[PDB]
Amino acid sequence: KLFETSPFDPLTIKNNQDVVDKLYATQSSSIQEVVPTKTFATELQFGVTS
Amino acid sequence: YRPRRFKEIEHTHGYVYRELNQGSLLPLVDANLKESSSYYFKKLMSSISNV
Amino acid sequence: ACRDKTSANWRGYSVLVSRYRSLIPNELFESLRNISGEYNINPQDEHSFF
Amino acid sequence: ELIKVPTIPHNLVLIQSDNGKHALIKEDLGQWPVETGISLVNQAGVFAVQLANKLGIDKPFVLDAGSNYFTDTSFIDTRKYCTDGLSPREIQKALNRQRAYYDRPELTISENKTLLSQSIIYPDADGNDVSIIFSGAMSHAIFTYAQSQWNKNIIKLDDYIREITLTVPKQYRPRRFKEIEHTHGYVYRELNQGSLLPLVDANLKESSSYYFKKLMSSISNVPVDARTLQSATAALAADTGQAVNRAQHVSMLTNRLTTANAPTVRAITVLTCMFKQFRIGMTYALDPNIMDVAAATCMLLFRPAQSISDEQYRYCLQTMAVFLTNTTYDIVNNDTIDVLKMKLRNQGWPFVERYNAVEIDMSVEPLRSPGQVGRYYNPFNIDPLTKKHVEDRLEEFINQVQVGRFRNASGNAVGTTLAAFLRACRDKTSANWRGYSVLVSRYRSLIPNELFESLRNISGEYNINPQDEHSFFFALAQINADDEFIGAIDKESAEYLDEYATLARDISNSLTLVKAAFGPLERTSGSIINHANNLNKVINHVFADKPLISETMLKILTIDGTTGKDGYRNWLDKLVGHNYPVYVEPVVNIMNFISARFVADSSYFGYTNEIMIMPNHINVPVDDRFGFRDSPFCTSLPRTIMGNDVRRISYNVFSMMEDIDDVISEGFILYDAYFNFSYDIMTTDGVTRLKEDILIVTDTGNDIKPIHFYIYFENRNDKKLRYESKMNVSYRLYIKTPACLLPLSDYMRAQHDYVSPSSSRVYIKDPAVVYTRS
Repeated sequence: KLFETSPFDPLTIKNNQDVVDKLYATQSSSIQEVVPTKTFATELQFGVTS
Repeated sequence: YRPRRFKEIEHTHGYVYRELNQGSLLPLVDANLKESSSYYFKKLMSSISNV
Repeated sequence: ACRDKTSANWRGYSVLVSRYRSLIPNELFESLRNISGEYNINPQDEHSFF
Repeated sequence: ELIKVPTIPHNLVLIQSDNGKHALIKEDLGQWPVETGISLVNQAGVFAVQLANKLGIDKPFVLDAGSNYFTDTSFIDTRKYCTDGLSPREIQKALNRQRAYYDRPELTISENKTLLSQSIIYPDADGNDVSIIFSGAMSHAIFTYAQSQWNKNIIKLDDYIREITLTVPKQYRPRRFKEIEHTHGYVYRELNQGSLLPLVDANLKESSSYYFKKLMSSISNVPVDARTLQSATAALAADTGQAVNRAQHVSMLTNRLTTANAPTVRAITVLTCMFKQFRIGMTYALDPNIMDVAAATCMLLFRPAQSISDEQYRYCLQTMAVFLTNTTYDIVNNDTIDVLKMKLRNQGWPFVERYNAVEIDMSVEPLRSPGQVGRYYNPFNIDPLTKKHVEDRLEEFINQVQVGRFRNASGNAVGTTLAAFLRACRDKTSANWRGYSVLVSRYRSLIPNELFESLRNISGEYNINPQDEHSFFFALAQINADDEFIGAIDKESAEYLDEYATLARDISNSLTLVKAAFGPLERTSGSIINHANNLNKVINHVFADKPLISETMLKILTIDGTTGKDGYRNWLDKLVGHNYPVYVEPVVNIMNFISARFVADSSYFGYTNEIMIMPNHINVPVDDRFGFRDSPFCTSLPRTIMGNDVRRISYNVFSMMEDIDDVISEGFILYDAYFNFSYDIMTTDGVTRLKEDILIVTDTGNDIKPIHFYIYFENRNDKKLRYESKMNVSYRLYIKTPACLLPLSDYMRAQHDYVSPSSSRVYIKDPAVVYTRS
């Protein structure tokens, strides 16, 4: 078996964002290069609204 | 190494079906495996029993 | 302590790497030579491993 | 303890037919199953150990067969007839039966006297007894070789005393010996010294920790006589100006004088003065004070220069400069030794120099160091000749410190306090150096020169706190040697001797194992796999049943924290491909001899290297000396038969074959294998045939079944047996004639001589040449 847990099921997805979301859900099984944690932001701007 | 002998009847009147297509692994191999390499890595480490 | 432990238990890890290399086929290994990555390891994990 | 063997281990067996026409003599050494595809020398050694066990040869021994004799009734015959070996009466009876078959007259009186006097014991020139008896060739050769190898280590008592005369200490009482033990004393002692340097070099810190722990556990219990701490504190307080109302530096010095850890510092001092290089360091407080200066000065002045390292010297100088020279640690971090010395000397502080200790040579030779002279450092940097410190300006330096100004432009508080403390310490050391010198000498007599030059303190376990150092030098105790301490020390000396010998033996065994088992390593994988598997097999085998390695070696390897198997495995791996010399002990030579004779003379042990198979209708030259009917023995395998060469086939090719019928229709010589066989010589007459079939054919391959010959003797005029042999048996198997088989007619070749040493020799179990004092 190539994968102990499949990266994603090809039949379930319908667009590209579905692929992106599925990888984030199944990345726990994968041997991650950098494990996910709380993200740190360095730039943040708010534009005026209506 | 040489193969063992079958029965005499299977030698005089024996017929076997076979296929000669070895095949190739290129269709599976040829791809951008950047995203899918780590799952294969985990399966590879799970293949060999440790501890 | 780290030097003694590494000098005592290097043959086993070398043999393990040899077996893991023996598992992979040639075509897949040639394919995997195109990709590249970097692994981030926490200092505590490294010091515990050694 | 030598073992006196009372009887020669002959293995001759006389086999004679019921008719009595034929007789033969056989050597019984047993059948040993030998495998193929594996090396033969290893199996030869494995079998040689058991063969030596069978003959009573493996353990050290001497022969005591001289007294096994009797004398004849006739008054002329003064000869001593030996009772060992094949008795001449048996050969006489067999020959009489053989002559009874042929209708010849029985042996005459003169012939009987000639035969019955063949085995005899006669004296030799130097007093040994030579016994000539009927015995086999293999037993004779192996027994004689083992006798020589073990005799190589038996030496007269006077020679041994001469060899060990250099190492006897002066104080112990000489041991009187009985005059017999001087004229006829003999001792069995191995005199080769096995170097302990392999273990010490391979794992330095484990050995250092083990020896240091044992030595300090010994030293810590030395009785001492010490002045009261309160009395010394009162003396120092009176010397300076000490008052309870006002805070002072002398109060800081005298507020933390602890004698609790005095024995540990005493043991550390002995260790420093004992070994060639034993480093000790102190970690001072982050903010230095007068205690730190006192301790640093004490280390520099009274500890040996060899004990202090350059980094420790720099750290001590830095702390002193921080305290006394209005500076911080960050100022002098980049400063070197010379700058620190100049800075401290400019302010007037002269104690900025290390001082080399003065060596004293031991009166007697160090143990396990043949042809060498040992030395140890004198404690507290005091010259034994001058009976004072190495620095001859110490009083002037103390006066300089007294008159100097440190930490304050006006007022001599620090200078006076430090001068008083240093003067007190100097007086204590000058008074008490002698006992510490004696203790250092004695405890140096326990370690050899390899340990003296090799052992180092690298774990840093044995450090001294600054408070402990200044307290130890202020309230130095007088070392007192009691009788109980000396007796305990003698007991430990015996223990160390035994442990050193066991370590040497274990090292030699490990070197032999690592040379015989593991070969070179390579950068290729599969070689690493093979090495790992072989290492695991070796470790598992050596640790099973009785462990090969002694318990003390397991302790010293384990002291790090390993399981005992892991430490030995690591040490064995580290020893692969060494160049350390090793000594060939007598037992190794005996095993090598027996293994070589096992490889060469294969017929004695029930296996051959070529056999032949041919049909019954082809005549074959056979060894007809014995008289067997259809004898399966040939003097040598026929090179050519019926004018054509005999085909030779390897066992592998023969097994791989599929047309065995055509090649068996002519017969062939199988080789390239070790064919194990056995035979049962039956006294009666009958058909000579194998227990099992010659050959077995399987679809996988062809094999040769086990060979067990049923040998019967021959009566020529027997039509039934002749017809059965001619017609019933269709194929025959021929092997080379065993060398253990020997006809009765040529029995004189069984005569062999064994020499036994004189019975006047007396053996000393305890060759010690001296007695304990009390």
